[PDB]
Formats: sequence, structure tokens, C-alpha cells
Amino acid sequence: ATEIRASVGKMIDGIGRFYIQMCTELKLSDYEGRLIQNSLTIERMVLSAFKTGGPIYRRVDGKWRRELILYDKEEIRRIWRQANNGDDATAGLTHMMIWHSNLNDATYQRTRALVRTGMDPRMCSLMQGSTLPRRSGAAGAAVKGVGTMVMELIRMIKGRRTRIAYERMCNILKGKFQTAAQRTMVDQVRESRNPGNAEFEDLIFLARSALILRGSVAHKSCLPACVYGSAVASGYDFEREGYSLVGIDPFRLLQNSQVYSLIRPNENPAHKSQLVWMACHSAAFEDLRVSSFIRGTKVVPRGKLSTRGVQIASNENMETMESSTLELRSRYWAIRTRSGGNTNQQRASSGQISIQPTFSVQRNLPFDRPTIMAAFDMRTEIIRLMESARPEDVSFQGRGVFELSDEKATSPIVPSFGSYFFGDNAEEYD
Amino acid sequence: ATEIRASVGKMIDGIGRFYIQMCTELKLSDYEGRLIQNSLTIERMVLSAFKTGGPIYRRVDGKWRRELILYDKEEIRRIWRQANNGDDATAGLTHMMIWHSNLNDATYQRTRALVRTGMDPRMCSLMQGSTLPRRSGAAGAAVKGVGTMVMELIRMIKGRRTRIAYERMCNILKGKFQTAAQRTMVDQVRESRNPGNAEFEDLIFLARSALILRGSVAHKSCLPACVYGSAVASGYDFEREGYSLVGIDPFRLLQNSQVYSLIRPNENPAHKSQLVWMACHSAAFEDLRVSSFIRGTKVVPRGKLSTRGVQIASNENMETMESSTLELRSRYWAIRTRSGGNTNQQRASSGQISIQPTFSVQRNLPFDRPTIMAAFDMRTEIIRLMESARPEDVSFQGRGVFELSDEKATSPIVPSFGSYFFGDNAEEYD
Amino acid sequence: ATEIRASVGKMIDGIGRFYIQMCTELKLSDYEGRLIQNSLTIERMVLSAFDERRNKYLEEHPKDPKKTGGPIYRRVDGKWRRELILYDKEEIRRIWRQANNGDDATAGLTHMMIWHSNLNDATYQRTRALVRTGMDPRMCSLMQGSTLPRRSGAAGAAVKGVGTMVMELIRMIKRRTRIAYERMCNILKGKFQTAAQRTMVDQVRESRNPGNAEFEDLIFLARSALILRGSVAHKSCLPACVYGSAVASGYDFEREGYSLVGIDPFRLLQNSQVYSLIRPNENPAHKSQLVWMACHSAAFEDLRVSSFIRGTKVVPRGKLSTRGVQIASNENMETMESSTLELRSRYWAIRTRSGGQISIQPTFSVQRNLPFDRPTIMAARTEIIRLMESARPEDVSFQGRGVFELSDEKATSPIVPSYFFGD
Ligand SMILES: Cc1onc(-c2cccnc2Cl)c1C(=O)N1CCN(c2ccc([N+](=O)[O-])cc2Cl)CC1
Ligand SMILES: Cc1onc(-c2cccnc2Cl)c1C(=O)N1CCN(c2ccc([N+](=O)[O-])cc2Cl)CC1
Ligand SMILES: Cc1onc(-c2cccnc2Cl)c1C(=O)N1CCN(c2ccc([N+](=O)[O-])cc2Cl)CC1
Repeated sequence: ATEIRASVGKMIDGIGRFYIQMCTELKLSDYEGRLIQNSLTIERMVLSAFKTGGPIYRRVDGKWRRELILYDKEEIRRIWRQANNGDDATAGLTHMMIWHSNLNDATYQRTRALVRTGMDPRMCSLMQGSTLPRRSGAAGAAVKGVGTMVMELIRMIKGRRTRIAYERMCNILKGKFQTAAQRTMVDQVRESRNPGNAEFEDLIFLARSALILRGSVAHKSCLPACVYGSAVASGYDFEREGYSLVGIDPFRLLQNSQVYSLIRPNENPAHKSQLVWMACHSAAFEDLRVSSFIRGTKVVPRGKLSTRGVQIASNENMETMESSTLELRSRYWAIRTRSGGNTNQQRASSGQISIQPTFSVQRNLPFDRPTIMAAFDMRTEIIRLMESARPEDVSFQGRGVFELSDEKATSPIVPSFGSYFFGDNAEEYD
Repeated sequence: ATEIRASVGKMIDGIGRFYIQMCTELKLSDYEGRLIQNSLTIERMVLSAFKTGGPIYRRVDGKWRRELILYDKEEIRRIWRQANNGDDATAGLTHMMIWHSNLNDATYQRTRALVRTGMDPRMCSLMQGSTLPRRSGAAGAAVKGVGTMVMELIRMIKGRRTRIAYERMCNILKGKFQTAAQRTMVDQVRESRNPGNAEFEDLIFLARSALILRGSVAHKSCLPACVYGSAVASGYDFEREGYSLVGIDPFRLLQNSQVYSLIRPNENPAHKSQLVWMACHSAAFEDLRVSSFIRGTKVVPRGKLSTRGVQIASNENMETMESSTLELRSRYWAIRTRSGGNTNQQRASSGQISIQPTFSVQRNLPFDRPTIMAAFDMRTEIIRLMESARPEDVSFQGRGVFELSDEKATSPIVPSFGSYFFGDNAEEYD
Repeated sequence: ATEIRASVGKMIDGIGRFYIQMCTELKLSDYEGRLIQNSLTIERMVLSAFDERRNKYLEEHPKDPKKTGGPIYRRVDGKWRRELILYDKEEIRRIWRQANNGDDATAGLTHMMIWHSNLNDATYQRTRALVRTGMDPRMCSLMQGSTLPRRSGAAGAAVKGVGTMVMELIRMIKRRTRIAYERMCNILKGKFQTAAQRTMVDQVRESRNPGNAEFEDLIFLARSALILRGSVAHKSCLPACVYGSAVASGYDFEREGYSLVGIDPFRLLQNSQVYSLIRPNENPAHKSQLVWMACHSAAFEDLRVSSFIRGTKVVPRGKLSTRGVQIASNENMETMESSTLELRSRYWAIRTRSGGQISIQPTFSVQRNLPFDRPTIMAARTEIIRLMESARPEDVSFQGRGVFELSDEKATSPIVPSYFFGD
């Protein structure tokens, strides 16, 4: 707890000090250093370094300008290592990768990659950290969704360190499944010699089941490097105060930060804001209802967002680019979870699924058809188990949201009530 | 294109000139000639002729009066042929039949005819042109729904020109199915010698499948004969301008026309208007949402309509009949389609059917149960195919509605969102 | 002109640059530097150093005369710490001039005084001052700039309300320097929009040895200004930390220009984050309202139009769950928390110095009011009473003019939509 916050606090302090340093080298104004487009470029540089470069955006003569500078990968590596007091500090590096992953999960649908892997494009909610490199951190492995892990394994399926790297991924995936039957099936894929089609068939099954019998996937609020550096510069001490990725800390920091974004002509600044907000709290596949309740303003589906990606291609001309303040604050806050929700328990039920007519009145007589009709080796155990599940089943009982003043999480607020961020395109209306 | 509009333009000009002629014979005032009840009677006469007669409604001494005149079927036939410059002009005749069919599809449910044919009364959406005579036009065959065609075939099943007339109907029905499996099944019904129960069983199957794997059925805006004649009389040239049944033309004409209807005491003139509007654009079984969006005012289900049929039986007394203006104009317009929508393609999917919890918050965890659970000879190919379909699947991508000023259909408007016109009676609430 | 806009941007550059220097001297954190409480102390320091009267006096009557102070605040060992810091006045004066390029630039000092005056009008209704002078405590709404000095510069004089001038005059009447009396009368007359009020204001101006009749005039002349309102300038003057922070981040007010009545101050607060210390039983939202109102001279406005511009409700004073911004020496620092001040707005509006078809002929027999623009048609001591009785609380002003989007930099498309100290 205290020990966790200590190290997390150190790596964020590292990223902070690096950014500030990196910002001075480029002779950037404070405002300019707080432009999200600049942060990502600087973030890109240090990851690429471990020549390199990219677009830097300045405010020259009343108009936005785009230079693109280059640095020695040795020069960058030296700046990173030294900002993290001697050490190579891989931890801060993989933290920036996860922030990039989170934003990629919010910005882009990845059906094109799904169809080549033989996977249902509707499995997107299982795809957390798919753009994240194979053999990422321990932190990376935690953040990767069930679908991400299935997709990595099929690519393998399609130099006997291959054997262990295959076994390493099966165990990662097994750790994520919350039922014994799903876990056992992963053993059968892992135990297999010369992996082929049966294994493919099985992994596609397991992916599908993870939509109802959800896996344990970690979520980490990871902010652009400018937010961290800005704080360090303003006099916040991440090592003395400690820090959390899953507590109030990131919400609290975003409440005291001001980030900017370059915005295109037809784009809506409010919509750009939602995208980066979603990315910041790793909520691309979180129910839109709960996101909305937390943020305070409506969190609208991807297809209704009047916005393109955060990054700006070298194609388009800067002469029409303007700068908006990204709204990243929130009405409430909530603890980020590793849980997938209830996948069994079985204990009791408690509820009502039909009515008994009391009054002679013309009307239909409602009943939960799926549930009533439902009740009439390891594969069937799963089928039988996910068939028992209802969309109405409640997870995270007792758990709620908190006021920004309730930093001890003493008094939770349980909310009362579309849901899919990616369920709103030209092919389907979900 | 130009050639199509040329002939369509001619037959509408024919119907026009006939009506004007027919109106003078009966010494009818222009207003009286634009009474929908009078148009249908005149329409009835020329169809019956190919003695005859029916009720004609006049404005005498401040009250509505009902005479019923008679004509020689030779006299009528002469008036029709000569209004269409020499030719027998069957094309204009079958056009009036389709207008009658459209209005019958909007006015009356036909479950009584469905139960005798051994068909599910819920198949009404497949029943376009069921009141239309067997061996109608080529135009008639196009307008007939899948259920209409199945019902005709069972009646056959229940003089070896019978053999071809059976084969002719199987090929009509086959043309309508958009999948190969459905088409193949029709071959098996057609190839059969001595048609009996297996064929019945099969046709009931095919009808059912056509609710999800919809067939290609044509739709034609066909207006009462008074609307056409009124235009010709006012100086519109249908041959010079050409005409379309599926383009902007009928919408444009309705925007420049004023039709009247006799309305009963308790009836709502707004509701009478919707019925004739639906009939005019062949939209009895079109989604109520899209109808509403096009019309501009709400298109209400049949069971919520405070109106009886357009026609007035010789029973009821005229002394309480009054005359209302039928509102048949529209906010937008749309192209009438021959398509049934997507019945396969299969190519990709793109969407989201579940959520991954990000925040520890008490709530249910939504998922598309039908779709997720779904994925666990020619008959089974169809079952397997319609089981893959979801109510959420989007058809007519890119296609939208148009402003009445956008006659070239250059800039479409894609709308964002009950649905069943006949899903609102004392037995069921759909 | 751009020049008018560039000289205003020059002084904000000065204030900004001065505040930055001051913070480095006080070894303050950036966060600590953006605490409204420190900003005030620092602001209070400069004005004290240039308070020649107090300095001339101290040169005669011995304290530590060369120094000046106030409480600075820091966060130490997880808790806020108040400390009385004493600073050498000459060094403050040097840093001011240096941050204003050798110039003593008293317009920069006056700006900060108007900010404090705006803050004072937001916090306290000043009934005791009013009754002592012999005027109605209800005249509350004409008291803008009353907490300012008598000689306060051109900007300061422009900001002062009608009742402020009246109070100054009555103080003098009840009390070589006939020039000060006559000058203040001109400054009073210039505020009056009607010619009838302007005439009576000259009768008082042109008088030797003013007494009863002159005192009685001003009191009625003030009473009239409640209905027949005066031309009182409203300027958006922000805490020095706001300006300091912007300069520090790289905003160039001289180059970019700046106004106190345009969109500028609204834009700045949109890109600012100001903190306040907050007592245990205080609503941070209500403190924020208070400072927001003080920022935009909004104290005596209609609450409705203030709410409409703001976005959230602008609750009246006696229903506001917060006390003053400053913290007294007797207050317990161990209970102090610091919070963000939400000072952003939904729309913006120009800040005024000010205080076709005329009728309708009915066509349809329908129950309704048959409206007519009362002023235009009808405008064709006793005259004052007549004018006051003629006017109605439902008659509209600033016709056509509305509010603008934050995105609408120019005055393109306006949007056409109560007592803060109400009993
Ligand atoms: C004024 C003012 O002056 N010094 C401070 C100040 C500075 C440092 C520590 N504590 C304080 Cl109080 C201050 C202030 O009120 N702050 C600054 C830091 N804030 C913050 C709180 C939590 C998180 N987090 O969890 O990431 C991030 C941030 Cl930046 C809270 C708001
Ligand atoms: C006045 C006025 O005088 N002559 C005309 C006039 C007459 C003939 C042709 N063009 C024109 Cl402009 C006119 C006019 O404005 N009309 C009349 C015909 N209209 C119409 C347009 C389309 C369709 N259609 O597609 O079936 C039907 C109809 Cl009736 C449009 C409105
Ligand atoms: C990113 C980013 O990088 N450089 C700038 C930048 C910096 C300086 C000038 N212009 C710009 Cl655009 C920038 C940005 O978008 N800003 C900073 C300044 N802002 C601002 C706008 C108006 C007023 N005012 O009227 O007082 C005050 C302020 Cl501080 C608007 C938001």
C-alpha cells in the first residue's frame, strides 16, 4: 500500500522530470508544453529511442506552425535515464505505452486486424491493449484484454524460445479467466504439442465466452506526459505524496491540470475532450451509462463523435488549426478495477421474472422469456454456465462512486439507471 | 431511363385524360371530381368494364347526396381506349389496380384469408398485393409480396395450363428471393410432380424465412385517378416531362395536388389522411419510424387510427357526411425500392456486443444475449443463415431522404433513431 | 485603436512580471503563487510601498517604518502555514519599476486597487458608512468604488458609482481646495445621463459655502440615480497571480493586446487556475461565485443576467455559504484546506459605461396586451420626480445587445435572454 504508492510515485516523478527537461531543450513555452500533440511526440521519441523525432507545434506570429526535429537516440536515452536518477527505469516507459494503448483503444476500431486473425469484429470490448507490443511489461500483461491475448496466440499458431513464449502467454490468459472451466481449457491449449487448428478453434471459443463470463483485466489511469511534468514543475511532489493509478490520484491531478489540443475546422472541442477523457481512465469499453454518471456530462458513442484522431498527419495544413482547452475533469470519481464482475458465485438469485394478474384488465402479461426458457465436457460446462447468465445480473455490489472531497473513499454513491461506445456504425446499431 | 419515363409518362397521361373525360360525362364540379370516393368509383367502373356502376357523390342543396349511375361496359371501354390514343392500354389499367391494392394493404388486415391458406396471420408484412388478382400484370407480379405468392401457390395446391401457371408462379417467387438456398427450395417445389403436402410444408417455411431473409419486392407510388386527371387539366404535360413511380415525381405531384374525402362523424381527418398517404407510397408494411421521418408528422399504428375505410357503404346515411381535405404532402422524399435489404453479404461485421467494466461500481453488465449465444440440407442452410441475422443489422447504407428541392437526389439525409403498422390490436401488442 | 489595446496590455505585462519576481523572492511554489490569499498580500505590499502619505507620516512618527508586510501562505508537512513576512519597501518599489521598465507606472497600481474594490463590493454591504454620512443604507447599489481613495486616478474615478461621489461630496460639505470640490462635481455630473439631473448637479457645483440645501440636493440626486441611473464604468480586473501566471506560461499581453471590457478577461480566466483557502464549513462553489462576481464588477448586477452569463445559479449574498477571502490572524490554520476557484463562464458580455416600428395596430380580435415602446413615444427637481414616476421596472434597456459565445472572438451574433444584497 504505502510501498506501492512509493514506487508508483517515483516513476511518475521520473516521467515528470524528463518532460520538463525535454521541454526546455525544445525552447517550448509552458502553454506549448501542455499541447497534447506535443506530449505524444515527445512520448514517441523516448519510446522509439529505446535518430528519432516527429512534429512539434509552436505558436509563431499568430499562427500554428509545425517543425519536425530530430535527436540522437543516445541523446534521448541519456536524458531519460538521468531524469530517473541513474536507473534505466523501464517502468515509466511501459506506463507511457499503456497511455498510448488507452488512447488507441478509444480512437480506433480494429476489425481489420480481427478478421485476419479469424476473430469476430464484435469482440472489440475484449481488445484492451491490442496495439501494445507482444512481450510488453508485467504492467502491460495486466492491461491486456482477453481478446488481445487470444489474437497474440493465433498469430503464434499461424528457436524453441517459441515454446516458452507460447506457454508464457497461455498462463497470462489463464490468470485472467475467473472460472475453472475456462482455465482448464487454456491448459489444454498450453499442454498441446505442435499447436494447430484445434487450439485456434478453442481460443475463438474462449474469446466468445469472455463476453459473458468476463475475464479479470486491469485498468490504469495513465495520463499524457505533459500532465505529470506540469505538476512537478508547479511544485507537486509525487514521491512525498505517493501516487495511485487506480485510486483518486489521477482524478485529482486531472482536476488540477490544463491540457490543450489542436482542433480541426469541423471538429467539436467537447467531443475531442471526451475521447482523451476516456483514454485517460481506460474506459473505451466501459458502459457509457457509468462513464456519463462519473464524468457528469453525457459520454456519447464513437459514431456520434464529431471528431477525428488526436494526432495530426503531415498531410493537412496548419493554417486552419486552432487550439482548444481539453475538458478532462469529472463530477465524481471511482476506483479502477481488475475485476470482470460476477462470473459464477451461484449463491441464490432473488428477483421476479413474471407477473400474476390481480385485476381483470386488458393487457399483455410480461415475462422474462430468455431466463424462463433457459433452464430447458469442459466446452459444455461453459455453454451451460454462460447460458445461465442474464444481462440483468448485478456486479460490484455495495461499490459506488465518490465525491472529489471523499479521498478516503468512505461514503460511496450507488447510481440508479446506450451502453456500447463502438455499437454505433453504418453496419450495425447496438 | 429517358425511355422508361417516356412510357410511364404516357400511361399517366392516359389515365389523366380518361378521368377528365369521365368527369364531364357525369356533369361533376372540379371539387367533386377531386373527391377520393368519386375517383375510386370511376376507377372501379373501367376495371369492371374490362353494365357497370357505383356510388357518385354530389353537393346538392348544401348537403351530400349519393346517386348511383350505370354505364355500358362497351361505352366505358370506348372512353378508355380513345383516351389512350387507339391502344387498349392495359398498362394504365393495371396501374389503377396497384393503387387499389396499396389502399387495401393499408386499410384491411387479411388474417381470415391467411388462416384458410394455413398461414400464420402474423405474416401480414409479406402480403403486398394479396387482393391483386392472380395473373395480374408484369407490374402486378413485381408488386406482389412473398406471402402473396406463397398464398397463391397453396390455393393451386388445394387443363394442363395449370402446370405452366404453377411453374410461372414459382419463377416469379424465385426471382424475389435474394439467397441461393431460398431459390433452390423454390426449384424443388417447381420440379415436383403432383404437388401436395411436402410443397405446402416448404412454402410455409419459405414464407417464414422471408420475414428475416426478406425478398425483393417492388414498390410503386400509385395515386388515385383524380390526382392525375387534375394535373393534366391544370396544364401539366406528363409526356413532355416524363414520370417516375419510384422517383421524386409522385411526391412532387402530391405536393401540387388537393384531394378530398368524405369523413364520418367520429372519424379524425388527420387519420384518414395518413391512411391514403400510406396507400399512395405503398408503405403499409414500411417501418413506422421511417414513414414518420419522411412525412414529417407521426405515422400512427392502425389500431390507434380513429378512422374506418375510405369507401362508404350504401348502408349509412349521407345526412351526416362532411368533406375534409386529405393531407398527402411530405416533409422529405425518398426513392421507392425493389430491395429487401441485406440478406447475406457476410463480409466482416464491425460493432460491439458486450462491455468490459472499468470502474468498481454496482451495476448490471450488459451483453447481446441472442448474438453471443447464437454461434453455438437446404432447410438447415436457411435456418443457419437467418439465425445469423440480428434486428440491428443495417440495410441501405449511404442511402437517405431528400429535400423536395433536391430533385436530382444529390444530397441525401441519413436519419438517426414502434415500427409495425399492424402490431397493435386487441390480441397482441407489437 | 490597437494602441489603446496595446497600452492596456503593457500594464498587465507589468503587473504579471512584477508578481513573478515577487514569488521568486518569497521562494513560493507555482501552486502557492496561485493561491488567491498570497496574491492579495503581494498586491497589498506594493500599494503600501507606494502609499506616500503613510510613508511621509512614518518618516516623522516612529513598527519598522522601512518595511511592509502581510501574511504569506505555504504548505509544510502536509498542512498550511500562515506567516507574517516583512519586506523592505524600497526593494518592493525597485522591483515594481524594474518590472515596468524603469517607470513608476501608477496605472498598474490603480488596476490592482480596482480589483480590491471589486472584491470589497462582492463581500460586504456597507450600511454603516452610508448611515454615518446621512444617506439611505438601501443606496447600496450606487456604492461601487467607495472603498477607493478620493484621488484614485482616471481609471479609479471612472469606476466610482454615483453614491460614492455623493458620499465623498457630503463628507466634504459637512467638513485652494475648492478645485477638488469642483473637480469631483464634474466627475459626478459626467456620470449623469439626463440633462435635468445634470443641471441640479451644476447648481451644487456653483455655490459658495455648501450646507443644508446642497446636502439635501445630493441626497435626492442620489435617490434619483436608483431609477434615473448613472454612467458608471465596469472593468474586469483580476488578481495579480492570474496575470503573473499567464506571462510566466508565455502569454504576451503587449504583443497580443488586452482589454478590460472585451472578451480578453473572459478568455484569460478560461486558461487560468486560481486556488483559494477554504474554511471547514464553506462551500467551494459559493467562494468561487464570490470571486467570479468580484472579477467582472458584477456585485450590483441583476442576479439573473449574472447567472445566464455564468451558467450556474448566482445565489444572493445571504444564501451564500462562505465568508471573506482573506483569513484573519485568529483563525486556525490546521483546519485550512485549499481548493480550485471555478471562475469560468458559459457566455461573455461587453462591460458598459452606460446605465422603426414603435406601436402595434390590432388586426385580430384576440385577448392580449397591445404593446407600445413607452420611452420613445412618451419622450416628447419636479421634472426629476416626473421622470422617476414615468419609468417602470418592466421597461427594457440595452435593446438588441446580447451575450456572446466563448468562441465568438468578435461581436458577431448576440444572444438575447435579482438583488445580490436583497433583504
Ligand atoms: C494552491 C496550492 O498550493 N500548494 C498546493 C499543493 C501542492 C502540493 C500538494 N498539495 C497541495 Cl495542497 C496547492 C493546491 O491546492 N493544489 C496543488 C496540488 N493538488 C493535487 C492534489 C492531488 C493530486 N494527485 O492526487 O495527483 C495532484 C495534485 Cl496537482 C491539489 C491542489
Ligand atoms: C405556377 C405554375 O405554372 N406552370 C407550372 C408548371 C406546369 C407544368 C410544369 N412545370 C411547371 Cl413549373 C407551375 C408550377 O409551378 N407547378 C406546376 C407543376 N408542378 C409539378 C411538378 C412536378 C410534378 N411531378 O413530378 O409529378 C407534378 C407537378 Cl403538378 C410544379 C408546380
Ligand atoms: C497551447 C497553446 O500554446 N500557445 C498558446 C498561446 C500562447 C499565447 C497566446 N496565444 C496562444 Cl494560442 C496556446 C493556447 O492555446 N492558449 C494559451 C493562451 N490563451 C489565452 C487566450 C486569450 C487570453 N486573453 O485574452 O487574455 C489569454 C490567454 Cl492565456 C489561449 C489558450
